[PDB]
Amino acid sequence: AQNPNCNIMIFHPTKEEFNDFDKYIAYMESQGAHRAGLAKIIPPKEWKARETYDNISEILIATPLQQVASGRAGVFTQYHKKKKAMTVGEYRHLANSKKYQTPPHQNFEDLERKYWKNRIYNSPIYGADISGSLFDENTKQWNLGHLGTIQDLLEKECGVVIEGVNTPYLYFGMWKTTFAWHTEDMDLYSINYLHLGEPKTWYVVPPEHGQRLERLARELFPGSSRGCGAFLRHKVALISPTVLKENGIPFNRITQEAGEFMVTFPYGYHAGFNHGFNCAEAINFATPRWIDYGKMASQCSCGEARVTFSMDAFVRILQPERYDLWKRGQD
Ligand SMILES: O=C(O)CNC(=O)C(=O)O
Ligand SMILES: [Mg+2]
Ligand code: NI
Ligand SMILES: [Zn+2]
Repeated sequence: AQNPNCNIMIFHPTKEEFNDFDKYIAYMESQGAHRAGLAKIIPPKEWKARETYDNISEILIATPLQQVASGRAGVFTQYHKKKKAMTVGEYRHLANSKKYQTPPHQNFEDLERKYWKNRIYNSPIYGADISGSLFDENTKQWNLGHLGTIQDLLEKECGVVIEGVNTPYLYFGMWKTTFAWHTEDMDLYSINYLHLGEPKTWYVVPPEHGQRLERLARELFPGSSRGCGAFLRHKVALISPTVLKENGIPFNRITQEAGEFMVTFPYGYHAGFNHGFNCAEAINFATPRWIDYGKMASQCSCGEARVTFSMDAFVRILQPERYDLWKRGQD
């Protein structure tokens, strides 16, 4: 069995290997990359996402989210308070202000220590989940707006035609902006490209050990667990690496820098934070290996998780028994 310790693998495809996206994902999995839940892909040196980032300041962040924490430094939840619209140029200036900027630090490790010590005492503003793309239309390789759609994969594998679309999303971050512990909708893959700015640190649990994380989360967030049988779908809970290590939960960490891709694999729980002002683009995707994970994915039916239009068909076809109750949650 390849990669039996479930380490995060880093790949360096040649420009020839960068042509066929599906084939490269299948190659990474042949080497055991999926066992980690997360892989890094460094693009060939000849590749570029677009020519420059000089003209992005007028993008609108319609609903910036202030991420307010509750709990203790290593075990907390966050809620998203909606703020007034602002442009990317206004958000960058905010991120660089004395109130919000990255503090002086020695290296990524020192910054990670400061994040876990002090995150809860601040409420950074995240420009998350903005439909759109920063890939130039002429970028032919690994262009996250030109991938094969999940609906087309389901049709090719299972023979059923369904409604729905699959488009990318932009994330504009600042110091301490945080993504809570989660797997993707319907335990899909994700791919994330860091277009510009400061790094993003990731934590991940191997898919084969995901239920260990869920059992810890039920212990640590006991009221939330009573409220919903899949409350990590709410995407609000954080647990630090120190707490994970104290509780014997297998995990790994890695920092993504500008110009690098990350792939998350089906049922790979992940969480993390931004180092300073940045912009990432991400989208969900599927492969034939996903289908069996989709069929078994947990679902929130309490009503909190509320998700896209296109998830309806995935539930309806892959999880017909759950459909009824899940749809109640969304309606
Ligand atoms: O970048 C972020 O804030 C969160 N991204 C993801 O969870 C992902 O790409 O799957
Ligand atoms: Mg612009
Ligand atoms: Ni994710
Ligand atoms: Zn729920």
